[PDB]
Amino acid sequence: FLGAAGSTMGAASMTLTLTVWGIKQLQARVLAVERYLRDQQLLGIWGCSGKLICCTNVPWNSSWSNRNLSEIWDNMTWLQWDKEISNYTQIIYGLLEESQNQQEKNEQDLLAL
Amino acid sequence: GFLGAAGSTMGAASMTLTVQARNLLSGLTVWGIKQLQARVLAVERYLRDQQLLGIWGCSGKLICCTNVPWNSSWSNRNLSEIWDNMTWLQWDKEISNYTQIIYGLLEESQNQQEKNEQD
Amino acid sequence: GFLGAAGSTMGAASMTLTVQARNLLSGLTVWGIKQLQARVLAVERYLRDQQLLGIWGCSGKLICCTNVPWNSSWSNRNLSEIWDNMTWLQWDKEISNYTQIIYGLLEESQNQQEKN
Amino acid sequence: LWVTVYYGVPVWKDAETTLFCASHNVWATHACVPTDPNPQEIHLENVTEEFNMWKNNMVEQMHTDIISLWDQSLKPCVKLTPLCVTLQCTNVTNNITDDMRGELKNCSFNMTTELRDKKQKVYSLFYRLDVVQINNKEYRLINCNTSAITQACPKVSFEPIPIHYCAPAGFAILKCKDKKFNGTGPCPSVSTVQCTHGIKPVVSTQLLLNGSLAEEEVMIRSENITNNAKNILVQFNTPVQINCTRPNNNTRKSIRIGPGQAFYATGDIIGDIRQAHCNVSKATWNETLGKVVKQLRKHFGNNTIIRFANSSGGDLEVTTHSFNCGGEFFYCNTSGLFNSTWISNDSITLPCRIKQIINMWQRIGQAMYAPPIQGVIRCVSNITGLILTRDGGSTNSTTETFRPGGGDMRDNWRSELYKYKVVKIEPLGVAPTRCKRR
Amino acid sequence: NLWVTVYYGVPVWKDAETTLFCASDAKHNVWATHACVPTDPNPQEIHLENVTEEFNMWKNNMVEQMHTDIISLWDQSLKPCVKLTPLCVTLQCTNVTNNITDDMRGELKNCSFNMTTELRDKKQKVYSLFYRLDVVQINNKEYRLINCNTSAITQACPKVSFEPIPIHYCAPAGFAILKCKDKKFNGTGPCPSVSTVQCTHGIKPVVSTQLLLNGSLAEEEVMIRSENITNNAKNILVQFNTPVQINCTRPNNNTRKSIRIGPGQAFYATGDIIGDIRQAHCNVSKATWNETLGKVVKQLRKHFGNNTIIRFANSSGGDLEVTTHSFNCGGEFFYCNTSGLFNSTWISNDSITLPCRIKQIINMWQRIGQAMYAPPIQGVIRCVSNITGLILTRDGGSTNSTTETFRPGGGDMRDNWRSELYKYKVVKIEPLGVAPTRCKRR
Ligand SMILES: *[C@@H]1O[C@H](CO)[C@@H](O[C@@H]2O[C@H](CO)[C@@H](O[C@@H]3O[C@H](CO)[C@@H](O)[C@H](O[C@H]4O[C@H](CO)[C@@H](O)[C@H](O)[C@@H]4O)[C@@H]3O)[C@H](O)[C@H]2NC(C)=O)[C@H](O)[C@H]1NC(C)=O
Ligand SMILES: *[C@@H]1O[C@H](CO)[C@@H](O[C@@H]2O[C@H](CO)[C@@H](O[C@@H]3O[C@H](CO)[C@@H](O)[C@H](O[C@H]4O[C@H](CO)[C@@H](O)[C@H](O)[C@@H]4O)[C@@H]3O)[C@H](O)[C@H]2NC(C)=O)[C@H](O)[C@H]1NC(C)=O
Ligand SMILES: *[C@@H]1O[C@H](CO)[C@@H](O[C@@H]2O[C@H](CO)[C@@H](O)[C@H](O)[C@H]2NC(C)=O)[C@H](O)[C@H]1NC(C)=O
Ligand SMILES: *[C@@H]1O[C@H](CO)[C@@H](O[C@@H]2O[C@H](CO)[C@@H](O)[C@H](O)[C@H]2NC(C)=O)[C@H](O)[C@H]1NC(C)=O
Ligand SMILES: *[C@@H]1O[C@H](CO)[C@@H](O[C@@H]2O[C@H](CO)[C@@H](O)[C@H](O)[C@H]2NC(C)=O)[C@H](O)[C@H]1NC(C)=O
Ligand SMILES: *[C@@H]1O[C@H](CO)[C@@H](O[C@@H]2O[C@H](CO)[C@@H](O)[C@H](O)[C@H]2NC(C)=O)[C@H](O)[C@H]1NC(C)=O
Ligand SMILES: *[C@@H]1O[C@H](CO)[C@@H](O[C@@H]2O[C@H](CO)[C@@H](O)[C@H](O)[C@H]2NC(C)=O)[C@H](O)[C@H]1NC(C)=O
Ligand SMILES: *[C@@H]1O[C@H](CO)[C@@H](O[C@@H]2O[C@H](CO)[C@@H](O)[C@H](O)[C@H]2NC(C)=O)[C@H](O)[C@H]1NC(C)=O
Ligand SMILES: *[C@@H]1O[C@H](CO)[C@@H](O[C@@H]2O[C@H](CO)[C@@H](O)[C@H](O)[C@H]2NC(C)=O)[C@H](O)[C@H]1NC(C)=O
Ligand SMILES: *[C@@H]1O[C@H](CO)[C@@H](O[C@@H]2O[C@H](CO)[C@@H](O)[C@H](O)[C@H]2NC(C)=O)[C@H](O)[C@H]1NC(C)=O
Ligand SMILES: *[C@@H]1O[C@H](CO)[C@@H](O)[C@H](O)[C@H]1NC(C)=O
Ligand SMILES: *[C@@H]1O[C@H](CO)[C@@H](O)[C@H](O)[C@H]1NC(C)=O
Ligand SMILES: *[C@@H]1O[C@H](CO)[C@@H](O)[C@H](O)[C@H]1NC(C)=O
Ligand SMILES: *[C@@H]1O[C@H](CO)[C@@H](O)[C@H](O)[C@H]1NC(C)=O
Ligand SMILES: *[C@@H]1O[C@H](CO)[C@@H](O)[C@H](O)[C@H]1NC(C)=O
Ligand SMILES: *[C@@H]1O[C@H](CO)[C@@H](O)[C@H](O)[C@H]1NC(C)=O
Ligand SMILES: *[C@@H]1O[C@H](CO)[C@@H](O)[C@H](O)[C@H]1NC(C)=O
Ligand SMILES: *[C@@H]1O[C@H](CO)[C@@H](O)[C@H](O)[C@H]1NC(C)=O
Ligand SMILES: *[C@@H]1O[C@H](CO)[C@@H](O)[C@H](O)[C@H]1NC(C)=O
Ligand SMILES: *[C@@H]1O[C@H](CO)[C@@H](O)[C@H](O)[C@H]1NC(C)=O
Ligand SMILES: *[C@@H]1O[C@H](CO)[C@@H](O)[C@H](O)[C@H]1NC(C)=O
Ligand SMILES: *[C@@H]1O[C@H](CO)[C@@H](O)[C@H](O)[C@H]1NC(C)=O
Ligand SMILES: *[C@@H]1O[C@H](CO)[C@@H](O)[C@H](O)[C@H]1NC(C)=O
Ligand SMILES: *[C@@H]1O[C@H](CO)[C@@H](O)[C@H](O)[C@H]1NC(C)=O
Ligand SMILES: *[C@@H]1O[C@H](CO)[C@@H](O)[C@H](O)[C@H]1NC(C)=O
Ligand SMILES: *[C@@H]1O[C@H](CO)[C@@H](O)[C@H](O)[C@H]1NC(C)=O
Ligand SMILES: *[C@@H]1O[C@H](CO)[C@@H](O)[C@H](O)[C@H]1NC(C)=O
Ligand SMILES: *[C@@H]1O[C@H](CO)[C@@H](O)[C@H](O)[C@H]1NC(C)=O
Ligand SMILES: *[C@@H]1O[C@H](CO)[C@@H](O)[C@H](O)[C@H]1NC(C)=O
Ligand SMILES: *[C@@H]1O[C@H](CO)[C@@H](O)[C@H](O)[C@H]1NC(C)=O
Repeated sequence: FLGAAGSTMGAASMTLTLTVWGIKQLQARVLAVERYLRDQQLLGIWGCSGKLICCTNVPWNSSWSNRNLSEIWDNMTWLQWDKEISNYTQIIYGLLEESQNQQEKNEQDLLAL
Repeated sequence: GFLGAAGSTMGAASMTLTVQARNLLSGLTVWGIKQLQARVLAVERYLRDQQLLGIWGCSGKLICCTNVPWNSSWSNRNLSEIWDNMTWLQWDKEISNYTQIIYGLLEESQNQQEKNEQD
Repeated sequence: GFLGAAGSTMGAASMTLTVQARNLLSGLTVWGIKQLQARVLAVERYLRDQQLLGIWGCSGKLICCTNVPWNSSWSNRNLSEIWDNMTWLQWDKEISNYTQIIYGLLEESQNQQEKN
Repeated sequence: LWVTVYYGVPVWKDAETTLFCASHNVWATHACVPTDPNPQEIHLENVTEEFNMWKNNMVEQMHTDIISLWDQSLKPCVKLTPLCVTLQCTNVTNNITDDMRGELKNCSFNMTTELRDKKQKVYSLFYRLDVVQINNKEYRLINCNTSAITQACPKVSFEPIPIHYCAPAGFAILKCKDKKFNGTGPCPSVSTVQCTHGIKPVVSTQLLLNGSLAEEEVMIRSENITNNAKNILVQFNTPVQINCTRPNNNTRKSIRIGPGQAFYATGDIIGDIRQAHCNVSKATWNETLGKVVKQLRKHFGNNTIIRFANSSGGDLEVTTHSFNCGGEFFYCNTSGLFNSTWISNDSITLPCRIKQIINMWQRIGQAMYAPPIQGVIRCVSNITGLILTRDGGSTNSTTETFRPGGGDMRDNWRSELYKYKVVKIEPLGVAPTRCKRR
Repeated sequence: NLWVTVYYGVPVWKDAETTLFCASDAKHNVWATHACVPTDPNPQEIHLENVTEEFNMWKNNMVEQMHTDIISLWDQSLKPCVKLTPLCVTLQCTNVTNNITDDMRGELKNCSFNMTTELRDKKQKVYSLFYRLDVVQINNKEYRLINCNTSAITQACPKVSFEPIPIHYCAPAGFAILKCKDKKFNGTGPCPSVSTVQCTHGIKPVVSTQLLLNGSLAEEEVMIRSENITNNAKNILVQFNTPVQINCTRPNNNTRKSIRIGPGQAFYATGDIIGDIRQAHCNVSKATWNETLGKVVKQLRKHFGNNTIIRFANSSGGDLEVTTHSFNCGGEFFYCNTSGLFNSTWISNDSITLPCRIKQIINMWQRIGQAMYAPPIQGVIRCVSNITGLILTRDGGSTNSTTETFRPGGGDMRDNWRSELYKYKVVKIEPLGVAPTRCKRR
C-alpha cells in the first residue's frame, strides 16, 4: 500500500495491484462507499472496466507534455507527473468519454448489417 | 452541457449519453440530516439502475443489443419517424404503457442465454 | 415467487436465480436511524458480494463456470442424485466447512488464466 | 467435475436484525411506513424448519419499541411538580354503599396560580390507593418520595392499534403453518411472508385479551413442563366474553396551575356511587376449564386431581387482573374464577378497584397521572388465553394446583409471536458440475 | 425484423418531490447559513432549446419545504435562551408623561414589581418600561403581561440576528431544477423557454404582511397572478416593475438594563429614554405611489372590463398582524397603519406618512402557546427597504356591480415565498430507454 511512492513511474507500473462516535462511524462508511462507486463509474464510462492498465484510442497531444518517453518512465515519480498534467486532466477525461461513445455507436453499426 | 440535447432528435441525442451518465452519482441540525439521506438515496438509485442493466446482460455498456424481437402491438411506426422525427421525451410518453413487459422479456431472455451457454 | 424453489431440487432451482437476485436491493425519531443504518448495511453487503464475484472473474453473470477441479475430499456424491435428489439447503450444510479454502482457489486460478 | 458458481441460490441462516413497522395515539402508527394493500405470501414445499418460541428476538424488539413509544408520548405533557403538597382529606359520604366505605376521599389543598404572587384553595376526589396518610387527617400523594408524576395528555387515546413488523432487504420472515405446533421443534408446513399480521399490544395480567384463538384444540405451552419455575401459556379454542363497567357519573374540573398549564381534577359524582365490576358467564367458564383440564392431563397422568386456586402474595398488579378499559385502569379480583377442583344463566362477578397514579413496565422513577374520564364507561372484550403457574408440591403429591400468574409483559407478546422467525439470505453457492471454462 | 435496444443516459425526466438542501455564500443568525454547503462562484445554467414544459405556481412542494424549514430554524434558534417564567407577577404601572407628544400619550407604562434574585431566599424591587399592547389591566392600577394566561414567554437570545440572508436551494444527484425564462408567464401553463439549474438564486426569507419587501421585480410589465381570478376568496399577488422606497424609523433613544433573575440568567429591561418621546413612522413618496397604482389599475383592467372603475380601500377586521403592515427593522417589530396608501378611486415632493406601533411580545406563524420576548434595542433605529409587490383581495360585489374594490391582505407566509419560487420546478431523471433497431445480439 503506497509502497512505490518514491520509485520511478515504470517501476511503479509493475505493482499496481446518537452518540459522538456512532455518528462519526456512519459518515466514514458512506464516504467509502461513495468513493468506490465514483471510481468504478469513471472507469466504466471509458471502457476500462475490469482492468488495471487500460489502452485507449485517444492520441497524446504534445501541448500536454512534450518530454520523451525516457524522461517520463525512467526519471519521474507519479507525484512529480501529477504536478505537470494537473491542468489538463478534465480535457483528457472528456476526450476519453467521447471516444468510448463513438466506439459503442460503431459496434452498433457493425451489428446492424 | 447537462440535458442540453433534451430537444434534439433521438439520433442526435444518442451521442451524448456520457454527459448524462456522469451526472447521476455526484453531480444533528436542520441542514445536517437533509444532506446525508440525499447521498444514500442517490447511491441506492444508482445501484438499482446498475443491477437492472446487469441482469439483462448489458453490464458496463451504454448501448446494448438484445435478442427480444420488437412486438408490433407496442408500436407500428417505421424507423424513419422515430430516430429523425421524434425526441426521447416524446418517445417515452407513447411506450410508457408497455415498459414492464419488455423488462420481463429481457430478464427471461438473458437468464435463458446464460443457462444454455453454461450447458 | 420469492424463495419459491427452496424445496425443489438443485436442478430446478437454477432457473429462478433472478427472482432472488432482484430482491436483495429493494425490499431523529424512534424509526429514524433504524432505517438509515440498515440501508447502508444492505448496500455494503451487496457491494461486498459484487466485489467477491469480481475477484473470480464472474462479474455480470448468474451462472459462472470455473476451471478449479472438484477434489474428491469435500463430497463423494455423484453428479446424478446431487441435482435430482438433493436441495440447496441440504447441500450447504455438507460443504460448509470447505467453503473458505475454495474461495482461495477460485481466486488464484483466475489470475493464472489471465497470466497465461 | 468442476466448481460452478451460482448467485441467487435459496439458502438462509438464522440471524438478528431490526424490523420496522407497517401500519392522536400513544403508538405512532401514522409515522410507521404504510402497509402493502396486497398480502404477499409464498408457501414453501418439502421443507421443514426448526422453531424456538422461547428464544425469539422479535419479542425483545417489540418490548423495547413499546416502552420507548410510551416514554416518547409523555414528553410534551404537563409535569405535576406542584402537586406534591400536604392535603387535608375527609371521607366521602352522601349516598355511598356498603362495599364503597373508604374508597373515595375529598382532599383540599393550596395551589399555585398563573400569577407568581397569589395562591388558590382547591379540592379534588382521590382514590384510597393513591394517597398515603402522614402525621381530620392529612395525606400526600403516594409518589412524592420516589418519582415525579406527569399528567397524561387527555387528547391521546390508550386503545391499541394493530402493528405489522417487516423485515429489511436481504432478510426474510418464515411462518410455521402447522395447526398443532407447540412452539418448539421441527415444523413441516412452512411459508414465507413479508410482514407479520396485525398484532395489538394489549397490556394485561393473568388473562390474555383481544388476541388470537387456536384453530382446532386448546394449546398448552411451556419451556419445561416438568419445571415449576416456568409460566404455562394456555391458548383457547373459543373466546370468553367479559363485560367490565364502572357505574359512576364523573365530572372533570380544570385548574390553571401555571401560565399555560392545567390540572384535570375530579369534581362530584352526579347521582349514586357504586362499585366497578366485571361479569363473565358460568357455563362457558365451566366448559373452558373442562377443556383446559382435559388438555392438561396429557402431561400429568390421567388420574391426578387438578385444582385451581387463586393467587398468593405480591404487589397489587400481580395478584389482580389488571387492565385498562377506555382510559381508566382496572384491577379486578379473580378468586371466583380460579377456585375449583376436578377429580380423575347465572354470572360470575369480579369486583374491581381503580387507580390514577400508574407505574408501567415495572420501572421505579417514572409515574403517570391518568385524568378522570367523564360519564360512565363500558367495554367488552374476549378472553383468549391464560397464564398459569404451578407450585412445587413434594412428598408424593397426587394433587396438582395451578394458579394465575404474570407481571412481565414479554409473555404477552410471546403468545402472538410464536409462529415467526427471521432469517438472512445467503445467495452465493458453489456446486460440482460437468462443464468447464474455456 | 426489429429488436429491442437499451440506452443508458437518455435525456428524459418526470415530476418528483425530494429533499432539497441549502447552500449559502461563504455567525449568529437565525437561519444557520454557516452549516449550509458553500455555493460555487459561477452557476452552471444550461438553456434547453426546442422543449416546452408545464408549470404550476399553486401546487409546488418547494413552498411547503421552505415554510417547514423556516419554522424549524426559528424554533431551533430559541431553545438555549432564557425562560421568563418568574415575570408573570402583578405589576404596579403608572402613565409615562415626561417630554411626550399628544399622539404618544397613554402608550408607555412605568411598571414596578418584585423579582427573584440569584439567592433563592431573597427578593428585589425593580421597574421597567412597557408598551400598552403588552399589558392587561387586572383588578395606581395593577397590570400583568399579555401572555400570563395563554403561554410562557422565552427571551430571545440577544446575540442572534434577525437579518435575512440569501439562501440557495439545491437538488440531489439524479435530480434537476427546471427554470422558466419567459417574461409574460403568470405562473401556470406551458413555458416555451426553459433552462436547467442545480440551485435556485438567492432568496431572502423576509417576514411581512400586506407588502412584499426586498424581493425581485418584473422585467417588462406589472404582473397580476391569482390561482382563480374570478373567485374572490383567492389572494392576488402583484409584482412591480420598479421598486418603491420606504423609510421607517423609531426616533426614541432607548436604554437597556440588565436584571439578574437567577444564577446565570439575565432579563433585559428598558430603562429611561434620553430626550423627548415621539412616534415611530414610515414615509413613502406620493408621485411614485400614484404611478405604481396607475400601472396596477391599467394591468388589472385586462381581467374585469374595459370600462369598470377601480377603487382601493383599507383592511377590515382581524388581529393587529393582518390589519396592519407588519415588519421588523432589525430587532424591533413594527405594525404600521397603511390607510393612506389604499385610499383612491380611478374611472375610465410631498410624502405619505404611516404611523406605526411597536410590540415586544410576539406570536409568530399564527401559533398559540409559544410566545417570545424581544429585548430592547439601544439607540435610534432606521431601515430602508424596497416595496416590490402587493397581496390584494377583492370584495364580492353582487347585484350588478360596476365597481370593483381591492383591499390589502396577507397573514399566511406561504404566499410570501410563493412569489419567489414561481419559476422553478423539481424533476427526476430517468436515464434508461428502449428503442427498436435492426441490431441483433450475436
Ligand atoms: C378489546 O376490543 C374491544 C373492541 O375493539 C374494545 O372495546 C372498545 O373500546 C373502545 C375504547 O374504550 C371503545 O371506543 C369508545 O367508545 C365510545 C363510543 O364511541 C366512546 O366512549 C369513545 O369515543 C370517545 O373517546 C375517544 C377516545 O379516543 C375519542 O377519540 C372520541 O372522540 C370520543 O371522545 C370511543 O369510541 C369501543 O366502543 C369499544 N368497543 C366495544 C365493541 O365495546 C376493548 O376495550 C378491548 N379490550 C381491551 C382490554 O383493550
Ligand atoms: C431590506 O434591505 C435593506 C438593505 O440591506 C435592509 O436595511 C438594513 O438593515 C440592517 C439591519 O438593521 C442594517 O444593518 C445595521 O446597520 C447599523 C449600522 O451598521 C447597525 O445598527 C447594525 O449593527 C448592529 O446590529 C447588528 C445586529 O445584527 C450587530 O451584529 C452589530 O454588531 C451592531 O450591533 C447593523 O449593521 C443595514 O444598515 C440596513 N441597510 C440600509 C441600506 O439601510 C432592510 O432592513 C431590509 N428590509 C427588511 C424588511 O428586512
Ligand atoms: C368535598 O368537600 C367540599 C368542600 O371542601 C364540598 O363542596 C362544598 O359543599 C358545601 C355543602 O354542599 C357547599 O356549601 C360548598 O359551596 C361546596 N364548596 C366549597 C368550595 O366549599 C363537596 O361537596 C365535597 N364533595 C363530596 C363528594 O363530599
Ligand atoms: C353484571 O351482573 C349483575 C348481576 O346480574 C348485573 O346487576 C344487575 O343489573 C340489573 C340492571 O341491568 C339490575 O336490575 C339487577 O338488580 C342487578 N343485579 C344485582 C344482583 O345487583 C350487572 O348489571 C351486570 N353488569 C354488566 C356490566 O353486565
Ligand atoms: C377476592 O375475593 C375473595 C372472595 O371472593 C376475598 O376473600 C374474602 O375476603 C374477605 C375479607 O375481605 C373475608 O372475610 C372472606 O372470608 C373471604 N372469602 C373467602 C371465600 O375466602 C379476597 O380477599 C379478595 N381478594 C382481595 C380483596 O385481594
Ligand atoms: C419610572 O419610575 C421610576 C421609579 O419607579 C422613576 O425613577 C425614579 O425617578 C425619581 C425622580 O427622578 C428619582 O428620585 C428616583 O431615584 C428614580 N428611581 C427610583 C428607583 O425610584 C423613573 O424616572 C420613571 N420613569 C419615567 C420615564 O417616568
Ligand atoms: C386570556 O385573557 C384575555 C384577556 O382577559 C382573554 O381575552 C378576553 O376573552 C374574553 C372571553 O370571554 C372576551 O370576552 C374578551 O373580550 C377578551 N379580551 C380581549 C382584550 O381580547 C382571553 O380569552 C384569555 N384566554 C384564555 C385562554 O382564557
Ligand atoms: C432597491 O432598489 C434599488 C433601486 O433599483 C436598488 O439599487 C440598485 O442596486 C443595483 C445593484 O447593486 C445597482 O447596480 C443600481 O445602481 C442601484 N440603483 C440605484 C438607483 O442606485 C437596490 O438594489 C434594491 N434593493 C435593495 C435591497 O435595496
Ligand atoms: C418622514 O417625513 C416627515 C414629514 O416630512 C419627516 O418629519 C420632518 O422631519 C424634519 C427633519 O428631518 C423636521 O424638520 C420636520 O419638522 C418634520 N416634519 C413634520 C411634519 O414633523 C420625517 O423626518 C421623515 N422620516 C423619515 C424616517 O424619513
Ligand atoms: C389609520 O389611520 C387613519 C388616518 O390616517 C385612521 O382613520 C382616522 O381615525 C380617527 C380615529 O382613530 C378618526 O378620528 C379619523 O376621522 C379617521 N380618519 C379618516 C380619514 O377616516 C384609522 O383609524 C387608523 N387605523 C387604525 C387606528 O386602526
Ligand atoms: C496550471 O494552472 C495554474 C492556474 O492557472 C497555473 O498557475 C500553472 O502555471 C499551470 N501550469 C501549467 C503547467 O500550465
Ligand atoms: C432545435 O430545433 C431546430 C429546428 O428543428 C434544430 O435545427 C436545432 O438543432 C434544434 N436544437 C437542439 C439544441 O436540439
Ligand atoms: C374515615 O376514614 C378512615 C380511614 O380509612 C376509616 O378508617 C374510618 O372508618 C372512616 N370514618 C368515618 C367516620 O367516616
Ligand atoms: C393553605 O393555606 C392556608 C392559608 O395560609 C392555611 O391555613 C392552610 O393550612 C393551608 N393548607 C391546606 C388547606 O391544606
Ligand atoms: C416512600 O414512602 C412509602 C410510604 O411510606 C414507603 O413505603 C417507601 O419505602 C418510601 N420510598 C422510599 C424510596 O423511601
Ligand atoms: C413440543 O413437541 C416437541 C416435539 O415436536 C417436544 O420435544 C417438546 O417437548 C414439546 N413441548 C412441550 C411438550 O412442552
Ligand atoms: C371476540 O369474539 C367474537 C365472537 O367470536 C368475535 O366476533 C370478535 O371479533 C372477537 N374480537 C373482538 C375484539 O371483539
Ligand atoms: C426440566 O426440569 C427438570 C426438573 O427441574 C430438569 O431435571 C430438566 O433438566 C429440565 N430440562 C431441561 C431440558 O433443562
Ligand atoms: C351524568 O350526569 C349528567 C349531568 O346531569 C347527565 O347529563 C348525563 O346524562 C349523566 N350520565 C348518565 C346518566 O349516564
Ligand atoms: C355481556 O354483554 C353483552 C352485551 O354487550 C351481553 O349480550 C352478554 O350476555 C354479556 N355477557 C355476560 C357474561 O354477562
Ligand atoms: C385467595 O383466597 C384466600 C381464601 O379465600 C384469601 O384469603 C386470599 O386473600 C385470596 N388472595 C387473593 C390474592 O385473592
Ligand atoms: C370457592 O368454591 C367453594 C366451593 O363451592 C365456595 O364455597 C366458595 O365460596 C368459593 N369462593 C369464592 C366464590 O370466592
Ligand atoms: C412587592 O412586595 C412588597 C412587600 O411585600 C409589597 O408591598 C408590594 O405590593 C409588592 N409588589 C409590587 C411592588 O408590585
Ligand atoms: C396564464 O396564461 C395562460 C396562457 O399561457 C392562460 O391559459 C392562463 O389562464 C393565464 N392565467 C391567468 C390569466 O390567471
Ligand atoms: C442617545 O443618548 C446617548 C447617551 O446620552 C447619546 O450618546 C446619543 O448620542 C443619543 N442618540 C441620539 C441623540 O440620537
Ligand atoms: C428615504 O431616505 C433616503 C435616504 O436614505 C432618501 O434619499 C429618500 O428620498 C427617502 N425617501 C422618502 C420617500 O422619504
Ligand atoms: C394621482 O393621479 C390621479 C389621476 O390623474 C389624480 O386624480 C390624483 O390627484 C393623483 N394623486 C396625487 C397627485 O397625489
Ligand atoms: C380596453 O381599452 C383599451 C384602451 O387602450 C384597449 O387597448 C383594450 O383592448 C380594451 N379592452 C377590450 C377591448 O377588451
Ligand atoms: C379603515 O378606514 C376607516 C375609515 O377611514 C377606519 O374607520 C377604519 O378603522 C380603518 N381600518 C383599519 C383596519 O385601519
Ligand atoms: C382618503 O381620501 C379622501 C379623499 O382625498 C380624504 O378626504 C381622506 O381623508 C382620506 N383618508 C385617509 C387619508 O385616511
